[PDB]
Amino acid sequence: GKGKPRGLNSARKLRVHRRNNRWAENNYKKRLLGTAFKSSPFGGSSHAKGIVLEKLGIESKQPNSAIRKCVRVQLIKNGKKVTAFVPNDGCLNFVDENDEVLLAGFGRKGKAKGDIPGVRFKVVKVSGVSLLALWKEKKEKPRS
Amino acid sequence: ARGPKKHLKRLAAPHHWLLDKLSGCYAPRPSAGPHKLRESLPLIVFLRNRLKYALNGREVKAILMQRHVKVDGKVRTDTTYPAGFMDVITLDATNENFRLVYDVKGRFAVHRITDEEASYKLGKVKKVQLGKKGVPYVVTHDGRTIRYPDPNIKVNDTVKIDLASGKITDFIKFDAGKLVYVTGGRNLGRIGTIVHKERHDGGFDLVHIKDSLDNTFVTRLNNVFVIGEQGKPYISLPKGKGIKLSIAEERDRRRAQQ
Amino acid sequence: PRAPRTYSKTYSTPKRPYESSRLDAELKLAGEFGLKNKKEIYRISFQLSKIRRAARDLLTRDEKDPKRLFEGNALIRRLVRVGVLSEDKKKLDYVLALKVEDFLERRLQTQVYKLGLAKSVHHARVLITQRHIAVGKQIVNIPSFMVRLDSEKHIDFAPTSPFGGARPGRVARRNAARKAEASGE
Amino acid sequence: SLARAGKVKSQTPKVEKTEKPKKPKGRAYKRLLYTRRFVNVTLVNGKRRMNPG
Amino acid sequence: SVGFGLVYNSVAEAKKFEPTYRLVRYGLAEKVEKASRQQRKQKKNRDKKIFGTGKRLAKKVARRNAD
RNA sequence: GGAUAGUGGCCUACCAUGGUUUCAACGGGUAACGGGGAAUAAGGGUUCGAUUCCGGAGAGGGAGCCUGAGAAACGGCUACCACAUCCAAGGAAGGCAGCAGGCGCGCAAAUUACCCAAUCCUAAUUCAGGGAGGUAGUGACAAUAAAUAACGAUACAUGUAAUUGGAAUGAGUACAAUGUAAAUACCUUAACGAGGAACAAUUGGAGGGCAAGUCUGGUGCCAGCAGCCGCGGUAAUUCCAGCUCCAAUAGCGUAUAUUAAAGUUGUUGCAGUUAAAAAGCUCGUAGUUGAACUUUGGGCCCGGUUGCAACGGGGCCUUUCC
Ligand SMILES: [K+]
Ligand SMILES: [K+]
Ligand SMILES: [Mg+2]
Ligand SMILES: [Mg+2]
Ligand SMILES: [Mg+2]
Ligand SMILES: [Mg+2]
Ligand SMILES: [Mg+2]
Ligand SMILES: [Mg+2]
Ligand SMILES: [Mg+2]
Ligand SMILES: [Mg+2]
Ligand SMILES: [Mg+2]
Ligand SMILES: [Mg+2]
Ligand SMILES: [Mg+2]
Ligand SMILES: [Mg+2]
Ligand SMILES: [Mg+2]
Ligand SMILES: [Mg+2]
Ligand SMILES: [Mg+2]
Ligand SMILES: [Mg+2]
Ligand SMILES: [Mg+2]
Ligand SMILES: [Mg+2]
Ligand SMILES: [Mg+2]
Ligand SMILES: [Mg+2]
Repeated sequence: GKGKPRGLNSARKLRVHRRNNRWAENNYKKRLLGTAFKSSPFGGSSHAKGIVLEKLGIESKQPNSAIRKCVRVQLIKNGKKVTAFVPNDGCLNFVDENDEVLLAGFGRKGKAKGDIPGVRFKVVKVSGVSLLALWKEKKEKPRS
Repeated sequence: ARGPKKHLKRLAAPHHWLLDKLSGCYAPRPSAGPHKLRESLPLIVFLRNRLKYALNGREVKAILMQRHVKVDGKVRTDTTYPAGFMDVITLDATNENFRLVYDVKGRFAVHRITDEEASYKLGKVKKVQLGKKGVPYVVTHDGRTIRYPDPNIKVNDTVKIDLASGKITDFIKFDAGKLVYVTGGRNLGRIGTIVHKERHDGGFDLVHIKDSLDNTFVTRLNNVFVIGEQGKPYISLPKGKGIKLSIAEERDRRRAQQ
Repeated sequence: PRAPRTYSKTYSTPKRPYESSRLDAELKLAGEFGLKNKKEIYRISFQLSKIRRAARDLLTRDEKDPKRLFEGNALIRRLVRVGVLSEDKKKLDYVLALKVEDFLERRLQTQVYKLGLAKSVHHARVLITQRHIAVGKQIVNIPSFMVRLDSEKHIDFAPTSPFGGARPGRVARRNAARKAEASGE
Repeated sequence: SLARAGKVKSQTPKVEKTEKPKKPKGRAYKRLLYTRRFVNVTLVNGKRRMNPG
Repeated sequence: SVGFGLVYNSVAEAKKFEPTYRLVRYGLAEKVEKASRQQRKQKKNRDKKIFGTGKRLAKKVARRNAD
């Protein structure tokens, strides 16, 4: 045989074995345990708002250089602190301490992107206006 | 939930009514009455959707409240009155009568009839029982109770009802070889002759029916309505006589008009 | 609430976004038939795929099956009525072998060109859009119209739309009004 | 090490755009592409090129 | 243009059977000017509070808040 | 026996010691209301289903109850709990998970608009009522169709450019009419309403995956880009820009989840010597699985479907019966 039961009345063992072995898949285990709700600072949500507490210069991983200008952000939803990249040439001058920022994921579902170590989030908005619209001269950051 | 429902949402109405989907949120809920909710045709539907006399429910009520419409010989000014199978709907204005019979597709077809046979209607004997004071009576499919029935009348028979006095004039017996209408199931609207009756004590009785074209189908005893003998129906049959043409021959019939 | 309203997509995007041969073929079709974007080609391909799937599901049944016969002859009937399919090849295995240009030819924008009503396919598209073409007694401004092979003989200019009608136009009226003075009086 | 966050974009010479005729958006642009690619406006450069040099 | 038409056998039946909005359109018996729906509902809700007729309570109102 | 509308440990009295469970009871979790269905799908599947229909349940949490045919009702009452409102301090009054609307929460969701004209419902009822429902407002949720140009003449090599002309028209605007319950809008139209038609299409990209630059300036492992591999260290096809080109296009990008890809959950259909994985070994209950053998084969018929042949079916004997 092939190491699994073939009998016409072995459906119970077949389905229980599949149930037991589905726990070795990352996504099935995460979904069935609800890790994203307990863990995962974004409590299973695509975006989250937070308050910038400090600007950070994070040294890029090898073989690169050029520290990446992230921000430490405390989420309003749960109080958790995360590090969020501020993507563009500049655009850290648009982000200030105690500013409210919308954060999104980095496109990798965790597992920090690129040469930035330990940064799984990126800044999309600051003070309610788009970071891209601020990098472009379309909009201006509200006074605070 | 806490009591009887009074509304009927659209898409929950019987499909036979051929009601427009995007007309409103509701369909006319058949009031309590002789036949059933699912097996009936509300007078509003018969007057606005099948005959197009009234344009809306308001005009349906205007028709009914001036005593034009008459169901089984009685005025029946109720807009959602549950007229059902083999009921006679006579309009004195536009003087004409209809018999509510099923077309081949299972919808309540508009079946124009003359007064000489609109005088009566047929009723399937739902039960035969002894009433109070030892008086026998017959309960028919339309909820009619008729006292002192012929002692040879049994359940699943048919009785011709005078519809002026509401008495038994004639009665047909459920037996092999008698003409039957099918009043439910997949074969609803089909007309044929009884071939055999399978008993199934405790279960549901089955009956085998052979239409004129020799098509043989089996259906439950609940939805077979005796309407006479072979070639001699006690009622005027609709345009199709319950033949159940397949879709291919239906397309051929349609394209024979070119 | 009221019954839900059914709606469907009429197109399907390609699986590979940047296939060079597919892109070139799509631009060729767009140029040949005066199409606005790749979505029209996507829509035609979606309809063609639906037709082919139906034909395959019919062919997988034994011949002289009632459903196969009914739905097959219905499919050939519709396709020959629109003009896509050939009268000779009504066997549904030549439905399996249809192509996108067969549907692109039966467009009203294509037919307005093929009948000489316009000087280019894009001119034809413009003429349809600007309410200049009627099919019967009906102005049609939809370039994707799928002429039913009975309207081919009847495609002509509108009674309105002063190219086949009788009106003087609008910019012509303004030009004449200014030329009344431009002539000196 | 912050405070260098604009070492390039800020000190990039601010060349303005160039006013040119608008492009024929839509079916007309599909026309432009068809004429620019399939009616042999010479860009062959061996087999097929799409940019000059 | 395509529309729908009715020809009543007499103007009496036309008045009896036609909807009032169509009659007002045509020029027959005109629109009855009732208050706006909100005001009418508020009025009936106000009237729901007073139990009998309002005059007998208006007497008490005047007596009390007149000293 | 009581109680119930009625069956029933539903409850009571006496009695018996039963009832469920590895074929998973019982317990725990569910960011679980169930289903019709939805997304994706060669086949098999995976995931979703608060939500237009059906069923259930609830009306801040519980409990109790009146009326009534029907409620353990909450736009009914009573109590406690938690909130919370007026007050002249004596008292009194509450329940938006109906429709709007507000606060809060958040990534995340609209008008305190009009009307019973349609759909239907209720009532003593053709007439009244109905935030049920419909109408419009907001609305790039999603879906359908498809403007942003078309055609001539000059000059050169079908194309070319700020060389020009006659046409075409809707985007709007608006008499009217229609549409409407009254409107709005669509449909239809008086007149007006194109010339860089400025009435000017964007969003992402141009090393590979992956369609599109060995072009120019800038910066110089900085700034930044880059899903991944990578690009940047003074000649950057990758950053910041200009030009040009590409892709989709009234849409396009980003994040998250999910599906296919995934034969990376494998029943179909995986792998286990060395890549992760054969239990140190044997016994053994449940489970799964388990050698062969009992009417076969002649014949005579009738008879349906395809075009005498084939294929199906029914019946008689043959030690048999249906
Ligand atoms: K480094
Ligand atoms: K590097
Ligand atoms: Mg129930
Ligand atoms: Mg008992
Ligand atoms: Mg569920
Ligand atoms: Mg829940
Ligand atoms: Mg649900
Ligand atoms: Mg929930
Ligand atoms: Mg429900
Ligand atoms: Mg309740
Ligand atoms: Mg609440
Ligand atoms: Mg309660
Ligand atoms: Mg309430
Ligand atoms: Mg309630
Ligand atoms: Mg524009
Ligand atoms: Mg560049
Ligand atoms: Mg390439
Ligand atoms: Mg493997
Ligand atoms: Mg190993
Ligand atoms: Mg071993
Ligand atoms: Mg064992
Ligand atoms: Mg065996």
